[PDB]
Amino acid sequence: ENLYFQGSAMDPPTFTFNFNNEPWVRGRHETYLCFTMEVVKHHSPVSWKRGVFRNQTHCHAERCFLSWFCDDILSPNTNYEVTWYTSWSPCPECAGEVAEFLARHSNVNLTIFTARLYYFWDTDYQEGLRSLSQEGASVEIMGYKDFKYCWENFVYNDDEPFKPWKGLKYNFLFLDSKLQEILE
DNA sequence: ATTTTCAAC
Ligand SMILES: C[As](C)(=O)[O-]
Ligand SMILES: [Zn+2]
Repeated sequence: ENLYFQGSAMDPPTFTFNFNNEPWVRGRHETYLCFTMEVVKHHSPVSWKRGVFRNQTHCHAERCFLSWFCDDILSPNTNYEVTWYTSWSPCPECAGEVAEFLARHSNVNLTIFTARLYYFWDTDYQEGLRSLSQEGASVEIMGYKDFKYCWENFVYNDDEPFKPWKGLKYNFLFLDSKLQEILE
């Protein structure tokens, strides 16, 4: 049915390590893009896809998604509601590529939730996030409900509830403030 | 378990 999953789900320790939202965490070299997609076609039942992309034919996760979407998914006369949950926000090359992809495809609507802001203090990365926002993508910080959603849908949770870590809300508030300063 | 965000010299 609509249970189609692209890629592999994370084990719990991989999720907890990668989606930790301390603004300056060390040793998180991977980029995880979880996604859900609503496929809306006028005379068909609405269908759903979800999955997980990582880095690397070499490719950052955001580009891996776009390349898979264009090559395997994107159809005529179909609307797409896409939500991303990324562990790191995009680099400027990825941000520019996603922005240009969205300009090319009016039928695709993208919402980006991000656990952390990658190089938020660098103006080239700020510009990248700004251009993403200006081309119609809503960029947001992952909060409690978003981490809980990912735990439920992209993790081998083994029916255990999401356990939020200490500092999750404080970190969210710091990051959301920095994001609003960037998008101003 | 008052079932892990917040409880802040
Ligand atoms: C967060 As990246 C370095 O895959 O654009
Ligand atoms: Zn990139």
